[PDB]
Amino acid sequence: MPAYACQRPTPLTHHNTGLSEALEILAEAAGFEGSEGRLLTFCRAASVLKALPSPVTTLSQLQGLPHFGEHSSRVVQELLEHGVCEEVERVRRSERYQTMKLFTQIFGVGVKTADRWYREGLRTLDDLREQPQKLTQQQKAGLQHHQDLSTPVLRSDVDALQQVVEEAVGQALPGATVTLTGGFRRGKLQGHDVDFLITHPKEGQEAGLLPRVMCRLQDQGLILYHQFERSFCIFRLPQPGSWKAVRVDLVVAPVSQFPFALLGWTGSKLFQRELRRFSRKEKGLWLNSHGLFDPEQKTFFQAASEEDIFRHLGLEYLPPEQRNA
DNA sequence: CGGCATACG
DNA sequence: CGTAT
DNA sequence: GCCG
Ligand SMILES: [Mn+2]
Ligand SMILES: [Mn+2]
Ligand SMILES: [Mn+2]
Ligand SMILES: [Mn+2]
Ligand SMILES: [Mn+2]
Ligand SMILES: [Mn+2]
Ligand SMILES: [Mn+2]
Ligand code: NA
Repeated sequence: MPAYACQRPTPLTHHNTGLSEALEILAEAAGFEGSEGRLLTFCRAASVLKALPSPVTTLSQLQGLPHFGEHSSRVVQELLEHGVCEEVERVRRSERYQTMKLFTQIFGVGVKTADRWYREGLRTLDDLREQPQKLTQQQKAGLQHHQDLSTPVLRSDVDALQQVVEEAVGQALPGATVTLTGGFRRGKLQGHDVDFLITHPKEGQEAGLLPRVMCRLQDQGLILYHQFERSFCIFRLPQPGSWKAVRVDLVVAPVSQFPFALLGWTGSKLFQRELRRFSRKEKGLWLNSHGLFDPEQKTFFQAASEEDIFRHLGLEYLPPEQRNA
């Protein structure tokens, strides 16, 4: 079992769902308390279990697995023996965890804002609605649309959105292309939002594209909210006899950077963090969604494909469906 | 012990 | 500060 | 919280 998640296939569905979900509760709770290191360890331990070929049934099966020490092993031990982990259940039931989860799941509210509101005594969405003068426009939109945005987006919804985005992109710049990324590209059947990557085969023609796309979407009446190369929108998605608000992310990259942007925006989040960590710490190369930089030669790697990037890093290629770390 | 990914709006 | 994978 |  390799130590980095980018060194191992991780499928979307696996054989240790309950164990990984418990560890991810502790990771989330660590994040609400600002402990990014503990969050990462719990996330990595969770992902190791997702990568195993069969269920963990006995504690000895953890011996030698990376990222399982005293704490994560005890969590698993309790789940194996009693079906529940007291720490995990204590977190689940806590007022702090529930409220931080509720607040941070609002579009426009991060851990720092949620925590401040929590310390001020606020607990519910109606508590936030009562004093809208304290809210940003982004948070007002997140709060107004919160119910719709908590409803899973279905792959059937995605095809519809892709069609309307392509229509606007085709008018903004003939020849430009739209690629579905994010969790749906990794094979998820449901998601919290839809992620699209836009480019054009002639380097430089994509310059200025996103404002032109946004203006055309807004003119078709499809944009309930938007704030460049990244656009975090709320779309109006037609529904049977009505519609619902859906979060959509639109990203533009020049074709030279497209493989890096595709790789980054396809995720998972943990997979990309681990991949960038591996790149820097094991290979001495600096990776982001624009490129891969050798700081010794002071040069950027040219990539024509995700396969190129994996090869550059000395990693076996992983299709998106196996990047579900 | 230090590090923990790395961007853009 | 928020957002993204 | 865990690794190197
Ligand atoms: Mn502990
Ligand atoms: Mn016991
Ligand atoms: Mn997404
Ligand atoms: Mn997104
Ligand atoms: Mn850029
Ligand atoms: Mn330390
Ligand atoms: Mn996400
Ligand atoms: Na949020």
